[PDB]
Amino acid sequence: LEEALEAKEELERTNKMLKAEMEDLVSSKDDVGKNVHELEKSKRTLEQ
Amino acid sequence: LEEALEAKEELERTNKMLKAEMEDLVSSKDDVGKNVHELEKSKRTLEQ
Repeated sequence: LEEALEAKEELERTNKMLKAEMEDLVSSKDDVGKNVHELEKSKRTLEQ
Repeated sequence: LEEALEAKEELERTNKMLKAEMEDLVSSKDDVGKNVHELEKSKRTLEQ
C-alpha cells in the first residue's frame, strides 16, 4: 500500500506537470508577440 | 489497497489523457513551424 501510494504520488506529480505543460502550450497558442524574445533572453542568461 | 490501486489506475487514465492532449497540441503546432513555442518550452524546462 505504501509502495502503491508513493507510485500514485509520483504519477500525480507527473500529471500536474503535464497539466502545467498543456496550460502553458494553450497560453502560447492564444497570442504571439515580442514577449517571446524577452522570456527567451531572461532564461538564456539564466543558463549561466 | 484495492481502493488505492483503483485511484492509481484512474490517475493513469488522466495521465494518458493529458499525454494524448499534449501530443495532439504538438501535432497542431507542427502546422506552423517551431519559432517561439520551442523557446517557451526551453524556458519551462530550464526553470524546472
